[PDB]
Amino acid sequence: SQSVLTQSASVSGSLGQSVTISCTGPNSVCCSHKSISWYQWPPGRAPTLIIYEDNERAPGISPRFSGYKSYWSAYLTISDLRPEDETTYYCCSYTHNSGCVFGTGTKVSVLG
Amino acid sequence: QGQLVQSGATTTKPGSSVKISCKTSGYRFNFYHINWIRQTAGRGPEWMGWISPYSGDKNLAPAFQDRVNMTTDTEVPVTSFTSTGAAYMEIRNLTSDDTGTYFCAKGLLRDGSSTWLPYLWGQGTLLT
Amino acid sequence: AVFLGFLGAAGSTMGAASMTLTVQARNLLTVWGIKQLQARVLAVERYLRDQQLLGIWGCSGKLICCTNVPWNSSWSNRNLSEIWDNMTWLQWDKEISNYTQIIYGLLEESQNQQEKNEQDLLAL
Amino acid sequence: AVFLGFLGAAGSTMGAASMTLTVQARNLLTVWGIKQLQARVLAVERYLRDQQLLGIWGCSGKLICCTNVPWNSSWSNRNLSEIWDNMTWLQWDKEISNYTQIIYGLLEESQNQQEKNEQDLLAL
Amino acid sequence: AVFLGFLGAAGSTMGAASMTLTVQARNLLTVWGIKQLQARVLAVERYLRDQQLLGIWGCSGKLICCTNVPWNSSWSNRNLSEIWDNMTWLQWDKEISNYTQIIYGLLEESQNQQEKNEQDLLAL
Ligand SMILES: *[C@@H]1O[C@H](CO)[C@@H](O[C@@H]2O[C@H](CO)[C@@H](O[C@@H]3O[C@H](CO[C@H]4O[C@H](CO)[C@@H](O)[C@H](O[C@H]5O[C@H](CO)[C@@H](O)[C@H](O)[C@@H]5O)[C@@H]4O)[C@@H](O)[C@H](O[C@H]4O[C@H](CO)[C@@H](O)[C@H](O)[C@@H]4O)[C@@H]3O)[C@H](O)[C@H]2NC(C)=O)[C@H](O)[C@H]1NC(C)=O
Ligand SMILES: *[C@@H]1O[C@H](CO)[C@@H](O)[C@H](O)[C@H]1NC(C)=O
Ligand SMILES: *[C@@H]1O[C@H](CO)[C@@H](O)[C@H](O)[C@H]1NC(C)=O
Ligand SMILES: *[C@@H]1O[C@H](CO)[C@@H](O)[C@H](O)[C@H]1NC(C)=O
Ligand SMILES: *[C@@H]1O[C@H](CO)[C@@H](O)[C@H](O)[C@H]1NC(C)=O
Ligand SMILES: *[C@@H]1O[C@H](CO)[C@@H](O)[C@H](O)[C@H]1NC(C)=O
Ligand SMILES: *[C@@H]1O[C@H](CO)[C@@H](O)[C@H](O)[C@H]1NC(C)=O
Repeated sequence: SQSVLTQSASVSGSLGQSVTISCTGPNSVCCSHKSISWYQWPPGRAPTLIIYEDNERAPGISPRFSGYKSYWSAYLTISDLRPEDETTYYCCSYTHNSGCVFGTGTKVSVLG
Repeated sequence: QGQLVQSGATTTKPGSSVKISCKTSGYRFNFYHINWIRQTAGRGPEWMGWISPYSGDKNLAPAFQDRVNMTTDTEVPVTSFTSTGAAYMEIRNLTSDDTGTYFCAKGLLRDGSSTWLPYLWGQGTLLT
Repeated sequence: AVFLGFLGAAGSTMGAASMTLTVQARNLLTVWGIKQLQARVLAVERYLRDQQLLGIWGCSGKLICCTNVPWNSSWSNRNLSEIWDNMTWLQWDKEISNYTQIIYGLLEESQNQQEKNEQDLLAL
Repeated sequence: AVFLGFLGAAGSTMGAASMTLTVQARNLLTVWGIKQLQARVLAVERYLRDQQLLGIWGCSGKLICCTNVPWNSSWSNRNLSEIWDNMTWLQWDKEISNYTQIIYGLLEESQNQQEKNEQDLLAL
Repeated sequence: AVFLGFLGAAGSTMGAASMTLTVQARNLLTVWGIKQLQARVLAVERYLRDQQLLGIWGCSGKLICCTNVPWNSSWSNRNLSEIWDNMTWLQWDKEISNYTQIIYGLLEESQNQQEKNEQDLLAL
């Protein structure tokens, strides 16, 4: 591992509640001069774009997922935890002519 | 809004090279970039690079610039807004560190600030 | 800008094609003369229909014209970015073909219920 | 409202008919083809005359259009309530038939003596 | 004023002729019927061209219409007084005949780069 964009290690939640995943790094990949994307990523399978450009959801994404980016860190909130949410979430910083600088990852458990 | 089927799970040995296919359908293949992403057993996800099936333009991370052979065909138009394209992926100096699952990713939009963003992904291919 | 010409941005994004409108606005207007005079009359007829529609909408004189009719999600539940920076106008015309008559009536009375509101405004 | 249709309020009060204007605004625009092509051309000619008149009046684009020409009592010394809530537009056209050309000229220069006043306004 | 009539101020100064515009704006719109129906169609065609040009300029509805395109001295380095109080419109048409197409394009995008500026204004 060598991801200069760290996340929130891991976190837990319960059904009906809301979580929050952090994503920050140095001034070289974050934040007010970069767009943050969020990917739900089951273990080594088919990922899914959730939010692009800090707080813009992908087509058909549930209104539960929300994004916020302060001047030093970006957050992904998962309002109203539904059972099909146990997976790993990765963030990525980018501009209009760059690549995805992915994050470390954050496993989110919904056991309740 | 279409599929991006890939090749099988081919496992060779270090020093060699591997070719991975990415066959598209259900969308105008020229209208969106083709990103290449991998998740290896040793790190996490790592963005490799994208290529424009329209501009023929390549942009790839410096960690994979001198290893990756990245090409595309030309779309066989099905309808006014459907076609069938193909993107190809090869690597040079191969090791056991590069063992992981690989997928192609069609871009998100055709303009703006998130034009190339890996939106529509493939299925995954297991390397060495 | 690049002078793409007539229908130059036909395969471009709707946001790119919307910048080049006056190009398609310019190029919009013996027994065989009877067939030529026929096409000459139909040309002004199909052109005045678009102007009559634009006239009873308050858009008379506009290439880009804003209104008060809010966008019903039943017509298209697509986001703004996935329309102007993704689809082409040829694609958008197929997705809204059905509801294209519903909107034309909403524009007609949103204009009559605007000049009626302006008539009461200037009545004092 | 009740969709009375084309000329629906022809026998209604002028105030009631004035609410349903875009309905009459929509429906306003081989040897026998020569007689059909004739009616097709006259249709755009009689329509553009109303638009040319509306254009040189400042009403270009309006179904209801207010002006500066004040109402001369010589045209009709009737009260406002005994017009919009009593007579029909067919009745009003007979009472103003004579003076209908006098007003069309008053509107023409009240517009030229308005865009001339606006030209001096934007000259500084 | 003196009702000079149609083309009355054709030999007058451009400032004098500019006051009498609605006069020239009014009077602007079997085998021999084929030659008469031909002239009838061409009449609306040559008239709608001036209106289509005026429409994509923002002047739709104006006899006198001001713009944002500044006067290039290459077109005519004449002073304002030696134009409106000296030359006739027939003289001015010969001096600007060449550059008359250059200005028609400057008006076209000065309008598209105005309704585009107004679209961003009403976006908040
Ligand atoms: C036909 O259809 C195709 C496919 O849909 C259209 O191609 C797409 O156009 C859009 C916008 O026109 C492109 O998005 C832009 O992407 C650039 C990234 O380019 C930069 O980086 C590249 C790699 O580093 C590089 O190629 C570029 O350098 C130049 O040189 C190449 C040489 O091949 C040349 O081909 C390029 O055109 C460049 O000129 C460049 O350095 C990105 O920079 C853009 O963002 C800017 O602009 C947007 C507004 O557009 C703005 O919001 C941003 O903030 C930023 O200012 C923009 O995202 C897309 O990559 C193209 N390709 C796809 C989608 O596959 C094509 O335009 C259509 N043409 C017509 C006529 O319809
Ligand atoms: C959308 O249109 C439907 C009819 O197709 C109508 O019943 C509904 O009220 C509309 N909704 C909005 C928010 O305008
Ligand atoms: C328009 O109506 C037809 C009716 O058969 C339907 O099949 C089609 O899906 C409709 N279009 C849209 C965009 O819903
Ligand atoms: C009314 O019209 C007559 C001509 O018919 C005119 O002489 C008179 O001045 C007008 N009065 C008003 C108040 O406009
Ligand atoms: C119009 O003029 C005629 C001329 O004979 C006259 O009889 C008629 O009364 C006039 N109309 C009105 C409304 O005065
Ligand atoms: C005048 O027009 C010429 C082209 O004929 C152009 O090069 C020049 O920039 C223009 N000058 C001004 C001040 O608009
Ligand atoms: C217009 O162009 C012709 C080209 O021969 C030139 O002779 C004439 O002087 C030009 N007109 C003006 C007003 O410069």
